Amino acid sequence: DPNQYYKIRSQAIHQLKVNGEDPYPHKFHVDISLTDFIQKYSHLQPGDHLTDITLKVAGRIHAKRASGGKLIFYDLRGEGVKLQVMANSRNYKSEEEFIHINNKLRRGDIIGVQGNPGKTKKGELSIIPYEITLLSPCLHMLPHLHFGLKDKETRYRQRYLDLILNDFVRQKFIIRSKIITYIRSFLDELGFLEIETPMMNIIPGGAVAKPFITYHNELDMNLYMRIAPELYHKMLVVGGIDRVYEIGRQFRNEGIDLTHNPEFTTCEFYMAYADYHDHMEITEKMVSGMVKHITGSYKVTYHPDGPEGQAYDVDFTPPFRRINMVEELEKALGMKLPETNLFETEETRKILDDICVAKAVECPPPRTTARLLDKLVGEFLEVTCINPTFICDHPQIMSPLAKWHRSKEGLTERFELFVMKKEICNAYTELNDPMRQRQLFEEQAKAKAAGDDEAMFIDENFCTALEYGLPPTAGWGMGIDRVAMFLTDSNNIKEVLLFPAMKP
Amino acid sequence: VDPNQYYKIRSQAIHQLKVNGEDPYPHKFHVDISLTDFIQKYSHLQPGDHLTDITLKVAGRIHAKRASGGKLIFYDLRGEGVKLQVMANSRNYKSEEEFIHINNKLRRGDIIGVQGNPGKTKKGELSIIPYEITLLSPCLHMLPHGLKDKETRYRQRYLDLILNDFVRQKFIIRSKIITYIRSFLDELGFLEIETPMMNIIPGGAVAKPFITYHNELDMNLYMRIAPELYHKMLVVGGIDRVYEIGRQFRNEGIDLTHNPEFTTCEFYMAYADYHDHMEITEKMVSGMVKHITGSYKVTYHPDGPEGQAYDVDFTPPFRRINMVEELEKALGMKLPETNLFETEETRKILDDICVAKAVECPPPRTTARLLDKLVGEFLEVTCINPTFICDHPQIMSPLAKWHRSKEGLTERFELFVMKKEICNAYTELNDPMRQRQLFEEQAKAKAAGDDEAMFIDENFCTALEYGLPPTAGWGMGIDRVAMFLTDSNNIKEVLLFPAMKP
Ligand SMILES: NCCCC[C@H](N)C(=O)NS(=O)(=O)OC[C@H]1O[C@@H](n2cnc3c(N)ncnc32)[C@H](O)[C@@H]1O
Ligand SMILES: NCCCC[C@H](N)C(=O)NS(=O)(=O)OC[C@H]1O[C@@H](n2cnc3c(N)ncnc32)[C@H](O)[C@@H]1O
Repeated sequence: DPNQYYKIRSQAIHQLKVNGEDPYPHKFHVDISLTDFIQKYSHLQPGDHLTDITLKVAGRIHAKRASGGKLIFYDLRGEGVKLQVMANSRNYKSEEEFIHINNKLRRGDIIGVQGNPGKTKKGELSIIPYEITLLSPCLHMLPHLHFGLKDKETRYRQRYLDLILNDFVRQKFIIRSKIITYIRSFLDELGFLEIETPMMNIIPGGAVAKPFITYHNELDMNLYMRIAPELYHKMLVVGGIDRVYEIGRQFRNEGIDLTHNPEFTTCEFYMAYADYHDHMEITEKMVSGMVKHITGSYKVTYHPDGPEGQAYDVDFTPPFRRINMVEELEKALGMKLPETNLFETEETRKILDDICVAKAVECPPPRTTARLLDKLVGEFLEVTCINPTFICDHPQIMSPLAKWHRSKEGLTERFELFVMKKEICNAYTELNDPMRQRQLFEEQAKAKAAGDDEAMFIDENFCTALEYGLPPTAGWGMGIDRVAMFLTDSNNIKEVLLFPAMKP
Repeated sequence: VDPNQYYKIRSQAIHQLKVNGEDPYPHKFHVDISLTDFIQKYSHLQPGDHLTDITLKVAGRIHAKRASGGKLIFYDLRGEGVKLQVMANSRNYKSEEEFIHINNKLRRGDIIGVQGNPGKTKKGELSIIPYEITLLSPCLHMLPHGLKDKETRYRQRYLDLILNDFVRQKFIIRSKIITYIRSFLDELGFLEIETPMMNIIPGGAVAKPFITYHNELDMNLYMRIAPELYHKMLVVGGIDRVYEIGRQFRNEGIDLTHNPEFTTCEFYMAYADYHDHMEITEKMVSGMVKHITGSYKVTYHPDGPEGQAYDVDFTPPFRRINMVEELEKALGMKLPETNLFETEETRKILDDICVAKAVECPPPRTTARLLDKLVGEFLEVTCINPTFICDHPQIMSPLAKWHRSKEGLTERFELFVMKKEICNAYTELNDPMRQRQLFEEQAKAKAAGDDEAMFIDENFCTALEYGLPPTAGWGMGIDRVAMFLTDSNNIKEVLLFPAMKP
């Protein structure tokens, strides 16, 4: 049936073209939006019909229900709003044209309506047409009215169908766009300069991740899509721009799940003369201010198991709870780990390997200390973070760009913010010692030769830039898509991306 | 001393500080007041003043170090695009012994923190008289004594930003351009959106794409050449006004107006045509210039600082010209009628004209590419003032709607400012059957050698079959705007890290 509808209607539209009835006209002058139309005329009473007033509106027909031969009702929708078109024969331009236009219209068509405001006897605000014009015909059958567009696959591969039929979808992407606008306002007020840095790199850096590779024909050159803008931003602080930020796309050649898309949006900012303690206060102020400004409360209802699951109230009232990674993991495991100045030994790596096997937490090769630690932290600590929680003082061996902790040997001045069991922020006091930064780069290169696809390349250009003097600096990064996730009560990142990445 | 030996000497000294526990890279320095706020708060003092009442802490980079006998040193402290003098006096320092110790280790380029009192030299220089100077980050290299070489400026942009304050102003202007556009469109009800930068099939422009591969999904992907197709699908979805400031990627050569990655603004407006967008462009571009510059006039130096200067007036209305007629005027010849611009005889006529007028066109010598070369040689070079070039032939606009009076042409315009293309906009083609036919012609051109021809996007065609309302779209090169608002003839001047040959 849907296949035959498409052929029949495609035939009808083609006949209109050759009949000189252009079904795709160039311009239709809209006098008033549907939203402004309702707020301007909702006050009317049943039976009213303002003959004095004539406006032109436009939208998509969601339903067409005829009653007699001289009267048809059209469900006109647009802007997330609805308006009824009460097409009467005696009010139309002519009786012959009234029969002609109604024979041509179908559900799904884009039409323009010129007429008078009115209200039906049943109490529906309506537009009484003098002339209806077909603007763009719909050649397909749209999902039936009883049950419409629930399958996840079609909603994500035809997002325009999702937006036409489900008005909860358009509200999520308004929220997501309100989140980003809030960030810019927050940082612009603080004197940060919004900058743009290359997304194609001779050598990628700024995170531990597998990159996408590409090739430039003219330069006969292999390039990588950026995994993070971190290194370029620190070069800007060397250049004397003490506060920079950038909201931009990152690309990571990794697997898709409920919180990972191969391309995603982050905000990174860098502030001269601040440390990671300063960024804990800024993070609290920004996240809490943003949740309250978007939702309307400092509390967010969160459904980990879908609508028919448990509901958890997440409180974003500062200050957020802080836990030290290694110290709290000793508590969660119920055993003492080697002291932090021993984390580079092989005896320590096999201790953490044994713990992973004993507690069944699982780790694909290479089974590095840093990777085993990350798996243990995810299993025992990150799952307990429902409320916004800072996990602090990461070991140096998992933080190649973070400055060493000023009191705790083996650790760094780093924190991550976790909300509703997922990582939201990553920030630390920046390592500005160029000699120590080279040593950590050369260790990353050995890890890569030892199997880690995510280990960092040696970036000698960046090390040279640090030799010109980077002031004491603290940086910060946040996954915007994950923020939109917990602010729209979405457990699937595909819900907050307009066109998520999909298998063919 | 040699720069290489300077680097070795200073690296050794710094390393000696590290192993002796002297911490040349301290973790945190509490700054009490910014240099800018220090100057406005204390510019009012009089020559000779020295306030014992006030003790603040500032920080910055040493740009100069001139001794005045041994008990007095002057430091030129810079930061935030501003300057402040540090009058290091021996009798005012923490101790005479520490005064000699800190000044002997400090060099030009170092990041330092200064705790002291505000003051003013007898000559009238606002100064801070330090009680204690702290080294925050040493500079291990010799900085240029200026820095005018273009290759070094573009490969070490941090050196450019430290030494040249006209560079820092250009990038402040660029961010003011982007912030202005967002304010302009947000006020008009546009929703800022994000659309995929990795595509199964690239589209929305005529360009050669970058190719990549996703391992887990075992899939070849392309970096986007434009977001146009995704935006129109959102208009089908009922979001009547969308826009996006984002990066585009084009596998082509670098020149004075082309970078392989660049930033554009694209917006799409339901129920508007390209006539509506010409007025929006006038309002936005003129308003943007005046809010940034302060007037509607911008000085333009096509031949560098030592060349002629032209005052470019951005007061609306902008001049409008029709592409084909003005190209016929420049050529001194009549072209075939516009309804013949897709025939092979017309391509052969344009081919002959290109050789006769010595305008080169690398293969394939298609009508669209020969026309593009002719427009670049004869029309686009004469556009100094903001100029609309309108009504492009359909064969150069596979996504633009046909012109309602002139068959063979489209409802399209481009904005040219100071010899550069700035905007591209047209009434969107929303006939799905006609859009498919033009996709099939582009596909044959690709099989005929054009790597820049468009792929057939059946997903987009399917979306057009659900009904795209009459719509007009618009695209602006952000980097190209920053070029003519900073009087830059080289796009590398308005990119923080431009693409360079290795
Ligand atoms: N200078 C301090 C660190 C600054 C940020 C640092 N350069 C960085 O890249 N940190 S990150 O953990 O690798 O990414 C930052 C956030 O992006 C989010 N994100 C990360 N990977 C993905 C993926 N694959 N998909 C979607 N969202 C993601 C996530 O919430 C991170 O907290
Ligand atoms: N729907 C109407 C058309 C919308 C815009 C369309 N998607 C498009 O891509 N137009 S474009 O001509 O191909 O690019 C838009 C602008 O980007 C600028 N630009 C284009 N290519 C480059 C390159 N290589 N480098 C730097 N800047 C560039 C240039 O000013 C263009 O006017």
